[PDB]
Parts: sequence; C-alpha cells; structure tokens
Amino acid sequence: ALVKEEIQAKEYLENLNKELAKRTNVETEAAWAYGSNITDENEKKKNEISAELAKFMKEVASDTTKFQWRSYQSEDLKRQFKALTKLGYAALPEDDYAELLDTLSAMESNFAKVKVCDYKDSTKCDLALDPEIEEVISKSRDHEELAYYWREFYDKAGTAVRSQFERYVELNTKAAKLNNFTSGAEAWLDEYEDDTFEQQLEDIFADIRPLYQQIHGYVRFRLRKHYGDAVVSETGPIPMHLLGNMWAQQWSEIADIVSPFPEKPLVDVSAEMEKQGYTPLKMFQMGDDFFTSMNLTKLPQDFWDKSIIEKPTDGRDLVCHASAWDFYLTDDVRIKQCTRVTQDQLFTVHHELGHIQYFLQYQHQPFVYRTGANPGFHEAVGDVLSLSVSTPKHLEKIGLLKDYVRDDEARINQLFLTALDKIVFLPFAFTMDKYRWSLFRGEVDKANWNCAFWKLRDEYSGIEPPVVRSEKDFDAPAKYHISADVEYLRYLVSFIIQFQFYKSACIKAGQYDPDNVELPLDNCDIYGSAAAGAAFHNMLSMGASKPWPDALEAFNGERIMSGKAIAEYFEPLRVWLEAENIKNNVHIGWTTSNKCVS
Ligand SMILES: *[C@@H]1O[C@H](CO)[C@@H](O[C@@H]2O[C@H](CO)[C@@H](O[C@@H]3O[C@H](CO[C@H]4O[C@H](CO)[C@@H](O)[C@H](O)[C@@H]4O)[C@@H](O)[C@H](O[C@H]4O[C@H](CO[C@@H]5O[C@H](CO)[C@@H](O)[C@H](O)[C@@H]5O)[C@@H](O)[C@H](O)[C@@H]4O)[C@@H]3O)[C@H](O)[C@H]2NC(C)=O)[C@H](O)[C@H]1NC(C)=O
Ligand SMILES: [Zn+2]
Repeated sequence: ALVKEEIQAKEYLENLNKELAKRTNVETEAAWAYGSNITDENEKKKNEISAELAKFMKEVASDTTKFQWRSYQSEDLKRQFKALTKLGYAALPEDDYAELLDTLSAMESNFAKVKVCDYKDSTKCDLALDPEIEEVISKSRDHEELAYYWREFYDKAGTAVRSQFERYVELNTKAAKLNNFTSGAEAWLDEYEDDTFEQQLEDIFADIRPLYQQIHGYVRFRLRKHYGDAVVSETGPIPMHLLGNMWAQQWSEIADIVSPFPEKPLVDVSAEMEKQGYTPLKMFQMGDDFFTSMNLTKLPQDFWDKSIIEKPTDGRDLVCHASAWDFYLTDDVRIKQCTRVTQDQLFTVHHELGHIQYFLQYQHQPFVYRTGANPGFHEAVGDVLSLSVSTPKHLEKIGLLKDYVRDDEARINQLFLTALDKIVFLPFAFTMDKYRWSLFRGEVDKANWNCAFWKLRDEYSGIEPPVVRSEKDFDAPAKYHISADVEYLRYLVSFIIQFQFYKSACIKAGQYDPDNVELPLDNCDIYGSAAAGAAFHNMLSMGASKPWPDALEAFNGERIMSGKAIAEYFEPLRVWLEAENIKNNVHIGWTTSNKCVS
C-alpha cells in the first residue's frame, strides 16, 4: 500500500538527511583544511573522503528506486526524493570520479600557486595575484606595466592548465550524461528549475545592453583622453588591461579617470578606513552589526574562533579567493578571506557574510533543503547590504565619508561608479557561462577553444587582450571560477535579482519612494530596518524547500525574475549619459577584435 509506504518514506528521509549532513561535515572539514593549507597530503585527504561520500551517494540514488516516490501525495516528500536522485559528479565510475577530483585540485592549486616576477625587479618573483598583482592592475596607469602583468598572469594561470581543463570538460560531460542531461550546461541549468531560464536571461540582457553600450562608449572616450589614441582607438574594442581589473569584469578602479564630474566628490573611503585604524576584524564586526541591526542572526562563536580573515604570514600556499563555509551541524560556519582594508573589500566582507546568514537561516531545514532557493539567491544576499553600505547616506553615518555635498553632479558620479560595477558586469558574467556551455555542449572544436573565448568577450563586452593571443594560449582558466569549476550564471542572476531585493527592502524600510525626491533608490540605507530583515528571514529560512519563485514571493510577493528594478535604479544615469554622449559626439559600438589569431 502506498499510504503505508509514504509514512515509511518520511521516516527514511528524516534519518537519511541527518546522515548526509554528518557525512558532508567530514568532507567539508577536509576541503577546508586543503583550501587553508595546500599540500599534497591535504589534497589526498580531501579527495579520498570525497570519493567515499560519492560512493555513499550512489547507494542513496539506488535506494530511491525502492520507493514509489513519484506516486506520493506529499509535494514535500517528492521534492526531497527528487533531490536525492541527482548525483552530479558522483554518478561517475569510481576511477573516473577519482581522476576528476585529481583534475579539479590540479587546476585550483595551479591558480592558487601562481607567482610572477616584478616588472622592475626581475629577481623578485614572489608576486601573487592576491594581493600583489591585483594592486598593480587596480592602481597602475602605466599601460606597458599593466600589459606585462596581464601577460605573465594569463600565461601562468590560464595556458598552463589547458590539458587538465580538456580532461575536466570530458569528465564533466560524461558525468552529465550519466545523470541523463545532454551536457554540463543542462546540469548547471537544472538548479534554476525553469526550462525557459536561458531565454529569460537573453530577454533581460537585451533590455540592459543599450545602457552598457553607452557606458562602454563613454569610458572608451575618457580613456582616449588619458592614454592617447595610440593606446585606445575610437572605434575598436577597449584594451582590457586599462580597465582596472585583471578580467575587465568590473571597472570601478578607474573611476578617478572616467568620472562624469572630476571636480565633484567621488566616493573612495579606503584612505579614511586606513586613517581610522580599520582592521579585518573590525570590518567583519561591522558586517555582523549590519545584519543584527536588521533583526537578523548574529555570528556564532564558532565563526570568530575558526574563520581565517587575514592572509597567513607563513610561507604556505592557500586559496585566497574569498569563500564561506557551512559545516552542516549547528552554528559551525566559517569564512576564509585574505582581507585588506579597502572599500571594495568592505563589500566583499558583506557579500560573504550574506552566505553565512543564509547558512544560519536555513540550518533547521532537512539536509537537501540546506542550500539557496537557486544559486543566484545565495550570491545576492550580501550584495543587497553592500548596495546600502555603498551609499553616501551610510558611509557618512559610519564616518568614512566626510564633507560630502550630494548635489546633481555628485549623484551622477555615484550612479556611474555603481554602474561600473553593476552594469559593466552583466555581459562579462553572461560570457563566462556562454563559453563553458558551448564547450560542454560540444559546439566548439578543440582547435578553436581559445579564440572562441575572446570572440565572446568581444561580442558582448567589447573588450580585448592587450597583446595578440592565439590557439597556442588558453586564457579562460585565468579566471578563478573557471579553474575552480564554479558555475558563473549565479552571478548574472544575482546582479539582476539583488536590485529586486534592494528595491523591495528599501520600500519596506521607508527609504525609497519614486514620487519623493528626498528618497531616491540610489541613496537607500537599510541599516537598522527590522521590516527589511523580516523579508530576508521569510525568504532565507526556506532554503531550497520550495522552487525559487516561491522564495521570491516570500520576500516581496513577486514570482518573476525581472530587469525592471535594475533599470529603475540606473534610469537617472541613463538619461544623463545618453545626453552626454550626444553632446560629446561619442562613438558607440566596436569593430571586431584582431587580438586572437585563429
Ligand atoms: C537514464 O536513462 C536510461 C535509459 O536511457 C536509464 O537506464 C534504464 O533504467 C531502467 C530502470 O528504470 C532499466 O529498466 C530495467 O530493465 C531491465 C532489463 O534491461 C536489460 O535489457 C536491456 C535491453 O532490453 C538492456 O539495455 C539493459 O542493460 C538490461 O540488461 C528490467 O529487468 C527491469 O525490469 C524490472 O523493473 C521494473 C521496474 O518496476 C517499476 O517499479 C515498480 C516495482 O515495484 C513497478 O511496480 C512499476 O510498475 C515500475 O515499472 C519492473 O516493472 C519489472 O517487473 C522488473 O522487476 C527494468 O525495466 C533499463 O534497463 C535501463 N537502460 C535502458 C537502456 O533502458 C537510466 O536509469 C537513466 N538514469 C537516471 C539517473 O535516471
Ligand atoms: Zn558568493
């Protein structure tokens, strides 16, 4: 009888979820030890325990067939069983899974161990991406120096792992097909529980794309005035090494040379943070303060005891790209961040604490539900707070922004600064997964893999390498997430929905009213708002217990992912920028790049 079996199934799930949490704890501890301290021994430990968990997952997926779960009355039970059928990489045969783990750790460790020689001192070769190289890329205005560090990094972080990346693509594809997905693209897209998700994103992107073109055109115009026409052409793609970021993903670091009104204030609180004696500990304490001020959960003692919030001063290798960790017990959550005292890093702290808050909010859920409504939701949480932290309103409250006059021109400066991070990022994020999807789907021949990457970067972002590349180079893995096998569409989703969350949180806080000039969206601070916090609690506590539109509905009553909010935020900028580009006869669009030889 199905009635009797469904009762037994509920008991089966309750026990299994608890077992899965406990087994995942062990894997997470080994992964933590490796990420904090990269050694051959720790790699072996991490990968052996993962292989053990994978074997158990196989048994679980096999055991689900003993239950007639598709026939059950409970949508909740059926959802849990469905989650258990999805094996991912664990679907691979024992030997193939072990090889993939070896391949993945080889790529991540390569990225983490990259060291380059100093541009001025060829005998000093201990410059790592974080913080040495990134500091130069963000601060230097010497185009030849920038080009040097670009080439050195991409050669070492990208090209060096071509063979490993090829095997990764093969095994990822094999895994996807064993789960009966067409490719790893479909496997990744399954996390969004919507068969029209790609088209939805194409539609939203197409709406925002014209604004991006205007920003691109204006930045190119301003860069020409700084570097001269020998470095930057009017009609070509922007040389990417000039954009203040190794991957040209966000351009805020060059705001001082491209700001609409250079004689008016531009928010850069890094210097005032240092003057006031800010430390990584203080920054995390301030993040904790922001969450608690919204009536959300305080960081547990385990977080303070076990987190790594500064780059270790011994000679050891580690993954410095910031991460948050859920150990699937009670209150055992951690962050690993090589944090520096800068404005950008203050946002990163809040970003990572957003993940931690999500962990704490759903820790009461059964194991399979202890994850985000979709991957984009998890990435969005901290960014909503970062948007308010970034406002002149908030920065003045914490004494980091002094003698600031918020006139029309200063507002345009701030909107443009935000756009250099939020709008600029959209085509970048889309191309990261458009690229990997095309490889996963077998749409690009191996002989064309590198120029296929740069073709997308050209088509969507209108940027190009500083030097001519070819199929002898392999540049994609020079981006952390590509070497680390981290799906990237989550960030495109995040950057869209975070404005939906921000707008609604601001309205709930009484901080935004479209008909009130005194309450603009771009100066909303949700600090101290219990009303905004309540919306977060209602959504985050759900975890993955319901499809993501139900989680969005819990927040603000909406069920649709929409670009309306992000466009609303930047509308005052759009109006000004379109007019400024016409006034200055600014060329919009770009010719096809010549920087990748087929
Ligand atoms: C991805 O898709 C794959 C298909 O492309 C899929 O692989 C299939 O999984 C099926 C299991 O659901 C499996 O079906 C079984 O087939 C057995 C015989 O197959 C052999 O010969 C085939 C050639 O004809 C070969 O290709 C195979 O390699 C095999 O050598 C059958 O013996 C078996 O049957 C038994 O089970 C059914 C199922 O019963 C169900 O559950 C209850 C039980 O209480 C029933 O009441 C209910 O009605 C329901 O039917 C019983 O009905 C029956 O009495 C037997 O006990 C079964 O049909 C199939 O072989 C396999 N491969 C192929 C090529 O089809 C993967 O599972 C998919 N992967 C994922 C992750 O989803
Ligand atoms: Zn994140």
